[PDB]
Amino acid sequence: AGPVGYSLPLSPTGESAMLTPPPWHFSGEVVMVDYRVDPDAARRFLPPGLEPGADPGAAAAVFATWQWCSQDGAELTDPGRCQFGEFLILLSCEFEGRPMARCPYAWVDQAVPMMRGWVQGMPKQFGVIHQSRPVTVGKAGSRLAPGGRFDGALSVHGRRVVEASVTVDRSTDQPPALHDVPLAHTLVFPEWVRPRLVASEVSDVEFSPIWTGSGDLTFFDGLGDDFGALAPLEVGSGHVFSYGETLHGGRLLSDYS
Amino acid sequence: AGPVGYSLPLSPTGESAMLTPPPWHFSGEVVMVDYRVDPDAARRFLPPGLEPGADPGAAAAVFATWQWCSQDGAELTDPGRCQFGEFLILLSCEFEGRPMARCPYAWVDQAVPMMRGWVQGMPKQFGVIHQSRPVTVGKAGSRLAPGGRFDGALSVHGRRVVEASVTVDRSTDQPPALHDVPLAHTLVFPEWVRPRLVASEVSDVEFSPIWTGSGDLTFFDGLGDDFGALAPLEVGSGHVFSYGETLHGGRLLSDYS
Amino acid sequence: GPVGYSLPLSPTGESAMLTPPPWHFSGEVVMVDYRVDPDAARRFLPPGLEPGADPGAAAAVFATWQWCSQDGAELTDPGRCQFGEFLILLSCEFEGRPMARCPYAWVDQAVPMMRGWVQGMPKQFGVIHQSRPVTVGKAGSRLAPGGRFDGALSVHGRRVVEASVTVDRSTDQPPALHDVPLAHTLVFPEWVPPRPRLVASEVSDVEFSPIWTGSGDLTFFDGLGDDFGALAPLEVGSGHVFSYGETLHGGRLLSDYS
Amino acid sequence: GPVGYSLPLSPTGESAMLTPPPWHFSGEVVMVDYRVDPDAARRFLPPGLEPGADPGAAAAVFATWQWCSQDGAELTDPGRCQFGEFLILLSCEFEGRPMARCPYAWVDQAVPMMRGWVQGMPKQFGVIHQSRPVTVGKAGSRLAPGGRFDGALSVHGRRVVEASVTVDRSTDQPPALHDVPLAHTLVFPEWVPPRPRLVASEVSDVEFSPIWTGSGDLTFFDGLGDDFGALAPLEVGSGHVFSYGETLHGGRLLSDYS
Repeated sequence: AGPVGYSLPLSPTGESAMLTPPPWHFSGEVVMVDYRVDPDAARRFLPPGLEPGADPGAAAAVFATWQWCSQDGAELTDPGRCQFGEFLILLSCEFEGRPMARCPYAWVDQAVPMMRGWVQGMPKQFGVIHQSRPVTVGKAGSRLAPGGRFDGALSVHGRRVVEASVTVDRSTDQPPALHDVPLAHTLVFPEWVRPRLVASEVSDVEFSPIWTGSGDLTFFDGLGDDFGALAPLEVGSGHVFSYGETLHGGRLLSDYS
Repeated sequence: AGPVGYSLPLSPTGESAMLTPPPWHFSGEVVMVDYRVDPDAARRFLPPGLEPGADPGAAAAVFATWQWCSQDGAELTDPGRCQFGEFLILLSCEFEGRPMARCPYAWVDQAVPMMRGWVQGMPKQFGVIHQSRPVTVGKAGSRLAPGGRFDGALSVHGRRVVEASVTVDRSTDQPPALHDVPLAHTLVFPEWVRPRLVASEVSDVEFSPIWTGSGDLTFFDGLGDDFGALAPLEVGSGHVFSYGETLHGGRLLSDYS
Repeated sequence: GPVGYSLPLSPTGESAMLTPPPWHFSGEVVMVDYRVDPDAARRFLPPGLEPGADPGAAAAVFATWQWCSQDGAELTDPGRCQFGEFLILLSCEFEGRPMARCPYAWVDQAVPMMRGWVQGMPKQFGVIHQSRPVTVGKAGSRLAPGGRFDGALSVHGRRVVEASVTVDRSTDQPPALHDVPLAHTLVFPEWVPPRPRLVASEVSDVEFSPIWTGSGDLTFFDGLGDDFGALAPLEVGSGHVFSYGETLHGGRLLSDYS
Repeated sequence: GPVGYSLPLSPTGESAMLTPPPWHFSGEVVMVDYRVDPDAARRFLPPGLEPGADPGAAAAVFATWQWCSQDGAELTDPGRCQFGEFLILLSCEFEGRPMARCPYAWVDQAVPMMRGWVQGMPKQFGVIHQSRPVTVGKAGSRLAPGGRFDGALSVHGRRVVEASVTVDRSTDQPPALHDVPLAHTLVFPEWVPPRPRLVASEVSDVEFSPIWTGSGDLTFFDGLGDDFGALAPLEVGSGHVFSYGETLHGGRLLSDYS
């Protein structure tokens, strides 16, 4: 009885909900830089149940642009509804001996993806996110080929947060490690009037060939010392590739009870 | 142990959270139109526990622009962080004989207010929201005085949803009824791996003198038949005024258990 | 005194909003050919521009671009070098030679908008969305038979145009209206109390990818006035999805009406 | 052929992005007076514009505006008639008479931006935020002693200027640089292979509210180049918060350098 829906707003038929129930399909383009983080700083961002990664200092800065849709594909016919840009930080960790990634910070530039992020425990905030695109004709850009350069930038509240650059020098069939492991999130929502460690369950994960080369990464101040603690000590390889996956729901790792 | 925060993202000191804990202060400018809704349609948007209003057909369309801050006032020094625009629909209802308002739909144009809305059970989505401002010098606008006209508009996904207009003809000290009663929301968040009816508890509610006159309201298609069921049968008086309140937290009306 | 290719002037010239040409462009296009009322089209042609050998041929063109100056500097800041665009093209001729007239265009960045007016190209501001091909996963279409691509323009929070293309084959035949000179009217409003010039944009190094062609669909909406509405499609033809590059060098005078 | 006050031309003239003047403006201003290096300021003055009786006087000006044409039509669509602005003013004189030079301005809507260039006003695009007075509740400042008001400009996702004013009294003395003619350089880039004109914006019905004045604070950031940076404050003076109206009619020629 009364109005219903997968999410707010509730409505008599359920059609009004901002979010659709999973599964959701994603197809995107990524510009990523591997980097070295202070392992002791990283540890502070891992909740109970998540241990330091096998390489505790391994981190990544990830820019992506996405199209997404529900099972029926309906969103694809309206490009404004199905596209968004994203930046995230990944930290290496483990759950019961199994490699995973912790995402301590993420930004996107559309509201549906942001809220859907919180549904999963992924800590998405809003930002302005730009990313180079490969070209195949003309001179105004870079090709996916040796010598090709690609850049990403994130600003929040009108100031810069991260800039990244990659100049690729070869193609491989080796997915970057932090982009090829489960993400372990903390599901929690502010009390108005019981956090859980969850993994996002995915299927049909697909990578294009990976273009790899030099990486560059600059973090800026503004977001606070907690975020700055994760700035790079050293910057590693950059990677440019296409990525797809289907996201089904959450798997409980720990109730803490 | 591990990272903490009022909300995501969690961080070692808690400083990174997107949201600050309540209370939050609001100061805004409102352009509102009273209207008559199909009472039977309205009833479908009321969850168990909420009965039809004493005047079941009374509704309102409300445009507002706001500044807000936490108790320490910190957000006020960065206008980009403390301002947002909003449009909402209000329906008249009652909880145990006491008049309240149900907000079945709301839109805002900033991410913090949107998420904070879901914390309260208020069904905020994202939109583009415009609203006339009174002027006191020159000719390019209307004064808060007899004959003054004020307009509001909401577009979502690049198409119009609502347009409203008010031409004021007198000032009163009578707050519009639907803007002077508690809001009863449904607190619910999508399951990833138990709705509650709550009232938002407010204090220090303050209205300027109310400028009242003719109202006009146009709803457009696009958002679905559920939303369209709430379009006006007849349009009543418009009101232009300033409003302040302090929002403290939620009060449980019903657990349904 | 201060100098610059454009405003703002500054002591070294570095502050100018616009850089001098040439400028390079690399874009992704979703285009639909259509039939326009020939009488309506004629009314948008200024003196010197005559009706096309096919007076009713028109096109609706969505594109996303990267651009840069000769030194390539803008490319390192994606926010500075990218923009989206929608434009209408009408078939015409000047002194016996086929050209295209752009009576309306919209973009979503200020530099391209002003640079348009420098050329006589009538760019206004809008919100412009366009599907992108995907190569992995399920959330999109491949550039392959059956792939669908959509475009939308809204202005002042209202729909103006929606277009869609479902491609069915690849060709090496660039769409006619996208492979002729554009003839613009270079004119600026008089601020201190005329003198329009008909000018063509001079381009080099024009390049097309293979052209994916199929069915086209186009819908115009009301709101922008009866003048724009007069160019609404009577019938909709083929759609095309392709990549495009050119270098834009400056203008050449077609007529100054002297 | 098609006509219009500005592009796009159309059969009836209705499609033009800009309407002819006069245009009315009603705005809310947060302004900070400051001291600029006089040598730096001189380098931004074109021929005919000479240093101010006080060469070092400058101002940083945040404003939010509504505007409309003579018929008032734009007022009914708030999205069409509103914009935000930040500008720098420098003190100067022309033929012995005090004026202001605006070497840099930013706005957040396309119509005002293009209309600026029509006048020779060097408007670019930016993100501009400004505090608003409140009259109820606790989330803001009143226009009263102790009230604080802030402004910020970011361009390409980087800070450019932050300003703040804490007012302590009301006066009937309009800020000097906001109460003189603006002398602009009307010039457009040559597209077909000069001829700048020094022009003043002709205004009438200038009106100020009472002026709330107090302490001023101003911070410039790097990023826009050494040319803009040269106008950074050496010292910051008084701040002012007030409402402003004017009607802008057209341009008058100061010099065409012939």
